[PDB]
Amino acid sequence: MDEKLLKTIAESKYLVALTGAGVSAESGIPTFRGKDGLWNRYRPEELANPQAFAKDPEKVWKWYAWRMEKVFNAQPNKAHQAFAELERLGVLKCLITQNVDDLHERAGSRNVIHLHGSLRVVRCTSCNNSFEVESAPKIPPLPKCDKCGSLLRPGVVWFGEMLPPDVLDRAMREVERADVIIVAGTSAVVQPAASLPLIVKQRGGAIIEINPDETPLTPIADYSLRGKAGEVMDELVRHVRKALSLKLN
Ligand SMILES: Nc1ncnc2c1ncn2[C@@H]1O[C@H](COP(=O)(O)OP(=O)(O)OC[C@H]2O[C@H](O)[C@H](O)[C@@H]2O)[C@@H](O)[C@H]1O
Ligand SMILES: [Zn+2]
Repeated sequence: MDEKLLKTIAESKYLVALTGAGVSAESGIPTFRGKDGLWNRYRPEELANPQAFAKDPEKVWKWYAWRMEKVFNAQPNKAHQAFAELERLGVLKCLITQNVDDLHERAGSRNVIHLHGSLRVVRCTSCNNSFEVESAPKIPPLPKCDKCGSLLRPGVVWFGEMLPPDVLDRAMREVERADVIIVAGTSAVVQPAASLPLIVKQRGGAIIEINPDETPLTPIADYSLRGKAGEVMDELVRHVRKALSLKLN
């Protein structure tokens, strides 16, 4: 939290952010990897891939319905609140997230790109049709599409599946013009999301990493803050807001 970092943020021309599961950990939602990560307790091979869904849609749906309830009942934390505020202040231009929760939105963030989909969305496996839900469905029975008599599935991106072209292209455009990118709460291993911060660096921008652990991105991060996103972002945005308020205008 040195003056150099604060200056980089407060004076940025087009700051964007990329967030991962770590930004929602302080909301009581576990992450995917690490200590008590979901992929350490559960097997992604039976829950997060098209083959697993086709093999046992009931098992996959029961798990996602559980995750949905957990997310819908959770509250945004200080990190989510801080990103929303950084956007309100006119500093953060776009928030790109790998998270399938809607905590960024519930905290007030407006320009959000969901690279991996959302637990709020459910769609048909047959016809190209989707819609959002207010609460989690009960499983069984299997959620069915009332547009062609087929199965509905969680509107999230599974391993091996292609991220929607329009979504990734938009995110790509955002990082192509960003001069600063805050990368918070992500392990930087899952592609193509992990490649986004590299674009910023290759084009001449700065990377500000926020994570209690070091990651594959750490070596090229201009700044790498070892701490929880809630604490770090709250302090960072408060200092940025203060700095901006001091400007003679
Ligand atoms: N309070 C916290 N504040 C900031 N970061 C934290 C916090 N707590 C944990 N982290 C960090 O969050 C990171 C989470 O890494 P992942 O669990 O791999 O989450 P993510 O990078 O978003 O996963 C990417 C993708 O893979 C999953 O299969 C899924 O599709 C997901 O979107 C870890 O590096 C971890 O150290
Ligand atoms: Zn359908």
